[PDB]
Amino acid sequence: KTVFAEHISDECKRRFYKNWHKSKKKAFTKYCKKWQDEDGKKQLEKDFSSMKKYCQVIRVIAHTQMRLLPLRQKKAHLMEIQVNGGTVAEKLDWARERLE
Amino acid sequence: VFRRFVEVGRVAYVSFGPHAGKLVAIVDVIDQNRALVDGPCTQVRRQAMPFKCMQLTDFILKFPHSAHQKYVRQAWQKADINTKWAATRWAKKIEARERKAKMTDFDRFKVMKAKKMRNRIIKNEVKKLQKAALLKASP
Amino acid sequence: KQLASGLLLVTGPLVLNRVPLRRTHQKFVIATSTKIDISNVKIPKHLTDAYFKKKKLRKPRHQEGEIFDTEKEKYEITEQRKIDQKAVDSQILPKIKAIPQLQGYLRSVFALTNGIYPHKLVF
Amino acid sequence: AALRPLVKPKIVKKRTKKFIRHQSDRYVKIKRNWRKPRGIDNRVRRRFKGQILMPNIGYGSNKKTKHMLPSGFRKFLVHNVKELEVLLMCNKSYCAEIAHNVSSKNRKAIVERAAQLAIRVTNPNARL
Amino acid sequence: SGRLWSKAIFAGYKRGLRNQREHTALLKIEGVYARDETEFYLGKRCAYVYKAKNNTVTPGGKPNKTRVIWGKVTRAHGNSGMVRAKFRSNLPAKAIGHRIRVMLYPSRI
Amino acid sequence: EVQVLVLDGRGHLLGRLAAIVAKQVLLGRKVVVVRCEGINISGNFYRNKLKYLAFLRKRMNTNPSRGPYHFRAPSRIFWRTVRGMLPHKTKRGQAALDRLKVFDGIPPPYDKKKRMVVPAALKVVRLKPTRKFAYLGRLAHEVGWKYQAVTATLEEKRKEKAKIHYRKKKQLMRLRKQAEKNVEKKIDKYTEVLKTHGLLV
RNA sequence: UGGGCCACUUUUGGUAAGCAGAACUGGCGCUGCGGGAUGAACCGAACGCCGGGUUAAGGCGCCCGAUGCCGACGCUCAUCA
RNA sequence: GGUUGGCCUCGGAUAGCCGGUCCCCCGCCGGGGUCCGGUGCGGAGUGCCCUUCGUCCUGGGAAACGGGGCGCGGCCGGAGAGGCGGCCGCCCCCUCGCCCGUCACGCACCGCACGUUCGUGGGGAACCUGGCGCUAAACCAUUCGUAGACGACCUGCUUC
Ligand SMILES: [Mg+2]
Ligand SMILES: [Mg+2]
Ligand SMILES: [Mg+2]
Ligand SMILES: [Mg+2]
Ligand SMILES: [Mg+2]
Ligand SMILES: [Mg+2]
Ligand SMILES: [Mg+2]
Ligand SMILES: [Mg+2]
Ligand SMILES: [Mg+2]
Ligand SMILES: [Mg+2]
Ligand SMILES: [Mg+2]
Ligand SMILES: [Mg+2]
Ligand SMILES: [Mg+2]
Ligand SMILES: [Mg+2]
Repeated sequence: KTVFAEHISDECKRRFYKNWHKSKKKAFTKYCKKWQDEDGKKQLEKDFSSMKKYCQVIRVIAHTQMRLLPLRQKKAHLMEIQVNGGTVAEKLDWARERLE
Repeated sequence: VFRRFVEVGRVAYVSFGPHAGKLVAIVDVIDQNRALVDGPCTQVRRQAMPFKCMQLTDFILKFPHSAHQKYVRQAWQKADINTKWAATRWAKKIEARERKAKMTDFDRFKVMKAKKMRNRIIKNEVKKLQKAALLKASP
Repeated sequence: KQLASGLLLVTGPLVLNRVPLRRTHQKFVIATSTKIDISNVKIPKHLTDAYFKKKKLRKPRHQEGEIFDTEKEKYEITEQRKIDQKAVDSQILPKIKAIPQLQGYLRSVFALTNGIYPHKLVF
Repeated sequence: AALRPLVKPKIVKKRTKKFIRHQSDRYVKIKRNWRKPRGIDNRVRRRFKGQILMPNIGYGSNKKTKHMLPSGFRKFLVHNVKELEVLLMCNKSYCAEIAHNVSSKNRKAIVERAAQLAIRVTNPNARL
Repeated sequence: SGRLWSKAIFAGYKRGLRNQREHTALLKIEGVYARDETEFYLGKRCAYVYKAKNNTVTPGGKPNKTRVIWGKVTRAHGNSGMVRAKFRSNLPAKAIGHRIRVMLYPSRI
Repeated sequence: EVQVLVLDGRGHLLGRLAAIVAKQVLLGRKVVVVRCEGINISGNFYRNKLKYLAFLRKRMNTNPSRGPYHFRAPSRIFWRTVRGMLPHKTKRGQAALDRLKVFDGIPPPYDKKKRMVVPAALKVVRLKPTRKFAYLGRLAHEVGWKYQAVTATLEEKRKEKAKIHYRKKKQLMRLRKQAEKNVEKKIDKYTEVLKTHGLLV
């Protein structure tokens, strides 16, 4: 299961599109609404507990910030980074508190 | 472990072969594979039969090895095997399998009706037993 | 009884399984080992093959068929046949009620399930 | 309806598919017409299994039903009314059929003559 | 209101190793696995029932897509069930491993 | 039989079970073989491992990418043995081959199903007791298989769930026995009818 | 037609040869079919087009028809069987 | 185009197995030792479970604590491919169905095949019909040079 944070940066959202100029940048727009409505949190809380109960290796999705680089590219780079060193329960909250 | 052995006087049940379903007393043993057998009261004349056909029972007759037909018979009649067996639960289960095969179409129908209702009563009671066992409120 | 043309004269006890006085072929039946002593029964004499032979109507004086014969599609159960059926069954029904659950057996149909096989069944 | 033959025996054909020439499929220069393969290494001539069959006398049809049309009759080519008259006294085992060159107006008279002579025509409607 | 036919299966034609005789077919009847058990079926009529695209006429019913190739059991084929049967026309090779019905028709029981 | 025939691969000889499965799959009869890591092979482990290592050496030298594909999971090893016993290069053989599904462990459409057993291919009846054999799970593990450890943990967890189910099945059987004792005066005439016809000794 | 070749046995030269040369019979050449996985010659058997039955030689785990016999008695473990 | 009831599961040993119980120990269920049975496996896959002609009078038995409602709502369990299974509250009916009897009826289609299921099957367009929802990208063209024979690939393109 994959869980994303609300308020995903625009440079991160640029990675999901092959043509930013012609798009209307709707990626993850219906997803972040579930972080705010009451139904969605119980969906996300249950999604975290199931990941805590059933998973063995968990990774965080991190992106770099183009706006601080001298390159012409504004499109961020995505990568899963494996979280090592602990029980799955205690590395799940470690990634939660570092979300966003 | 190893409750029943092949000895002189051991009664064996013949599973397959010309004398399938017959009882037989081991009179002697030859060459590790065959055995001199004799059913005098079960219509199996003295001959050699392999150990593969036999299935040993718990009955043992006390007569000397390679004794004659008359001595094996008198040992068979005294402490009669025909009544201890058949009225043993192995044999009466063999009988049950026999009458199940010869069950006719009408008998199969009457069995189905009784079995439908035999179960219906048992199913209902188990449901009563489970519910009457469910009221448990003890800390 | 068996008819003079080799066809078997069977009845379902029409009340039981809805099989009237009707011929059947010896070769397309199965003889179950269940019997009723129908000795001392009076099967009427006029129950021969000519009695049971199929009838026809078409076609009187009509050769080119453009107006269709919109009748006789209902084969009529003649009042005679109802009487012979009543006579036979009334003197065969009590003999069936005598042995237990023969009426229920006759009401049921034979079938093969995903278990039993015909070469193993005893009939 | 139509004129029935004198007798209608069951026509038995030992082979219905045509005998095609060896390698006629691989080429357009080789026609389907049968040619006996006189090749030293030919596998059809040697009669290997699974190869093209060679026609021989064993496939011959029964004397009784040979040349019979699929309806109890044997053909006879007629070109005018006079050739029709010769089939008057067979009338039950031979059927006339009109040659292709016979004109539309002439073959109308052949068809009318055969109808009153009880002669069966295999192509009674061929210019209309 | 019942199956009323024993379920066989089409295993292939009677054959050598490199020669196959399609005019007879070998059937595997369920529940029979010895030659002595095949005597019951040794004359029973068998059917290969299949569907197609065009409706065909149906005896005693309205036309539908169901077709049948009729046949019958001729004799036993080798030491373990395995009836061999003759059909009115040689069965298609597509039917190998598919259902063949054994009808309990002409009965000697 | 129209249902899927599910065979438990534990205790079975590789080529004797494949012999049964190949013929069964050619006559229709979708076959599922689970627990392919419990399949046995006769002869000591070392000589069976050598046999696979020799198979590993069979390889198209000009381009190994096209050569023989040495599948390492026991289920794929078993599938290839059956493959080598079907006419897999004809439409009939491929169609028969697609009727066979092979698994390592028991995935959970089949863990809740009864599993058949083929005595004519079982190790206990086909091998003399004083003979060495090899486990397919260990042979595959030492030849390249990577999921022997995880399958063991998943198999063990499946066995704890099965014990709970067998706990209850014995519970509802003990209840049904006490029930049959409870209701006897109203069942006796029905039990006898079933008794005289073979059922219920 | 007057290039032959092969097999059993006999046999000459040669270390030997799927070599060279003889004797007898059979075969291939000129010949398809069943078996030996494959094969000019080996084993069976020679051939019009078909249906039924039965065999030969050879087989009957699966490929692949047939042992899915409750086959019989032994022998054998091979880290190149 | 197939098919012509289901089986919803211990682990296993094989020179041994299976079931049941009284006392010990594991935060009123599990594990040990006694004891009792069965073992050519009968708590049996050579097995078990459903079983279909349908109704109307008409009694005796099983039940009455019940069933069926894609009727509603909730809860719990299942992750190895969970695509599933289970449990409570509400509302509709009736003592209907299950066994043995009484009673008669149904197209009884005049001997005949492909009958009987899964099944409201899968796939593709199309009409009508109501309710609830959403308003996007890809490629080209243009740029880039972290790339490049050409394709491909990495990039940018009205807002702070
Ligand atoms: Mg021709
Ligand atoms: Mg051509
Ligand atoms: Mg040549
Ligand atoms: Mg012209
Ligand atoms: Mg690798
Ligand atoms: Mg010359
Ligand atoms: Mg020479
Ligand atoms: Mg010659
Ligand atoms: Mg020859
Ligand atoms: Mg050959
Ligand atoms: Mg060879
Ligand atoms: Mg022949
Ligand atoms: Mg062979
Ligand atoms: Mg075979």
